[PDB]
Amino acid sequence: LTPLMVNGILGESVTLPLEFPAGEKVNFITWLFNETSLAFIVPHETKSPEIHVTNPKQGKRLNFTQSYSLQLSNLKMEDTGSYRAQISTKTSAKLSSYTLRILRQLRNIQVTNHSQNMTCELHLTCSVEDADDNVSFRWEALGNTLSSQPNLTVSWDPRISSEQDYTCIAENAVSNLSFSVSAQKLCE
Amino acid sequence: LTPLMVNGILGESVTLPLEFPAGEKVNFITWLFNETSLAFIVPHETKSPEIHVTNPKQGKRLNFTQSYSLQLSNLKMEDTGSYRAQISTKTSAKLSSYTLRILRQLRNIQVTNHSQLFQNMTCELHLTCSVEDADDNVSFRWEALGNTLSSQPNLTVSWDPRISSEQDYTCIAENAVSNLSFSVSAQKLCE
Ligand SMILES: [Ca+2]
Repeated sequence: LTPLMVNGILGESVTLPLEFPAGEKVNFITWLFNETSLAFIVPHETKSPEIHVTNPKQGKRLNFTQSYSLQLSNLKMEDTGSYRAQISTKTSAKLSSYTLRILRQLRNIQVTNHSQNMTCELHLTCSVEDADDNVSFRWEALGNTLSSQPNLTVSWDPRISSEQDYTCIAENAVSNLSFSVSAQKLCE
Repeated sequence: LTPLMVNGILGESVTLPLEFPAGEKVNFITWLFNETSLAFIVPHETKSPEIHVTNPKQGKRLNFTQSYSLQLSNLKMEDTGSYRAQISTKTSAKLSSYTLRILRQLRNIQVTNHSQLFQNMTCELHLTCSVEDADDNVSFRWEALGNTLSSQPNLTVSWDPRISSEQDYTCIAENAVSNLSFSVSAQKLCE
């Protein structure tokens, strides 16, 4: 039961949906973050629950649902990490694990070229802003993948090359951008 | 940040002491074990504490001093690992880390004789010391007449009744938490 991978957007909010199977009576629930604890929760049927925030900082931007799912708002980079819900029953203490990732939304996708004759050879590079190591590019023509990197170099002959355009697609877990360029324009 | 290495003996107990306040005041304490939480403690300076244990695995085995120091009794191998105390002040949550290693007592020490079969009065002995199960952590040393003659299992001596006196070669095995000692006599081994 390895960690559920969830993606938060920098600046915005996110919920880690604490769930079951259960069956036995929950006595407590603890929300853990990395080495540390975030929140202690004594659930109650009749009453509101007693909630104890054990981690000052994060805690400012921290709330809980009717079901004790973690709600984290105005997400920061230092928010990334392993979150875990420990449902302390009377004979067991099972863990739900999440991996929270925080990424800026991709913006400003751009394409530049670097160079006649009858046969045209283009050197294309796709760039983006607010990238990370976990961005990923690919160049596509007619639904075919010419390249899986920001760099594409291809030959284009107006009179036998079947495609007429090249399209860069840049995406991460929360962004999907694309720019396309015209051989017939990039080759004079 | 350290953490503080602690040696528990299998089947015995061990506490883990806390350090505060040095200034701030604690609203709660959380004792953590590896991936999980063990206990939430809500102290009352003015009264008694509210101790919600969050991991029942540790049965009657888990306990807390008047000082909210964690104490585990009848330790098992499964207790090995990291314990952290999260002391929640208003403005932060500092951790006292511990790493608890569970060692077993040494049982059954043995000396074995790898000498030559027939002894020629000018007697030469190759002995070697053992413990029931060898661990990287076990340390041997031999002693005779107040002199330490080795710092490993093996011992080579020589002995001649005509000039050397009667004495016992004594192995001593030990690890962090315990020790044993067996002692053969030269007169016996050499005949
Ligand atoms: Ca709420």
